[PDB]
Amino acid sequence: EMEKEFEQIDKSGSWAAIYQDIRHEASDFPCRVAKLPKNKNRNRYRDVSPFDHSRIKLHQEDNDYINASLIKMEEAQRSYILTQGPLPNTCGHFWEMVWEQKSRGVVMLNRVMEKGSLKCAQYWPQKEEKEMIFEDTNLKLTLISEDIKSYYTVRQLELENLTTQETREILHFHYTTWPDFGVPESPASFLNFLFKVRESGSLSPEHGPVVVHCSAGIGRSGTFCLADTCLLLMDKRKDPSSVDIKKVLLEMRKFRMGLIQTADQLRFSYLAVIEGAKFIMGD
Ligand SMILES: O=C(O)C(=O)CC(=O)c1cccc(N(Cc2ccccc2)Cc2ccccc2)c1
Repeated sequence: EMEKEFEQIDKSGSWAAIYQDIRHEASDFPCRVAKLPKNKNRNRYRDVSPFDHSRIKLHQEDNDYINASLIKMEEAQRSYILTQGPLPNTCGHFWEMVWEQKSRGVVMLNRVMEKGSLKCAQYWPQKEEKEMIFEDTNLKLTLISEDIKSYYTVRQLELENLTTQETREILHFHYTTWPDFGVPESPASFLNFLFKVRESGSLSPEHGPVVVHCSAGIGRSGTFCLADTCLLLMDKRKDPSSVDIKKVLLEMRKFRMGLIQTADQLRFSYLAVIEGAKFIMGD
């Protein structure tokens, strides 16, 4: 099993070597729209841009920009929208995308503040008595219920389109225990988190693409999607041992850059898949 390859690389400390080879092999496409002047204040980092060909477009005649990408995995029959953590003035855009893409869940893999810095705006209401209104995009957001477990929190939210007045239930899966530095020592919690997300139906076909984000929506985000797809693939392929992470990862990077930003992240990704493989597809 890929577990062997894992141990091989480990026994060679060749992770940075493997990871670098991928960074080199990765796809590179234009981001002309993201780089436009008007969309300047709509981006978080200078080096985290969505390719033009796979960027999600807002349905507003004004400016249709938002730093988010549609990662479509054909064989796995899965889709994910990776985006950057919302900025003070892109929260309305964020939720508009959620609404227009008919998403069911939003996955947050970061904490509002990490290392004494803000990593994104408080884009969802913390108290049910105090809803949130995004005047620019005319959407109302209401906290229905929160469930704080030891490693993550899950929230039910009501999103209403003030224009039409239709209402939708959005699940917010927030992974709150990812460490400030490095990656988890054990993939255990991360996997239960993934499974809870699946169990909700947010990744399922009868719904729009789940919306995933982190700090740049590429570091931990990529890991979340890479692990999901790989497991799903070992789940349907006649030959599970034929699922190649390195291969799946590059397919994914054809839709958004920066998935897996470090070698430890990669190693960790391998771990997650391997362990998850056992727990799911038997040993
Ligand atoms: O948790 C994760 O995995 C992340 O994904 C974390 C992250 O939010 C994220 C994203 C983009 C960039 C960065 N910098 C910050 C910087 C950039 C430009 C100028 C000054 C500072 C690091 C850097 C990386 C690669 C090349 C060059 C720099 C962090």
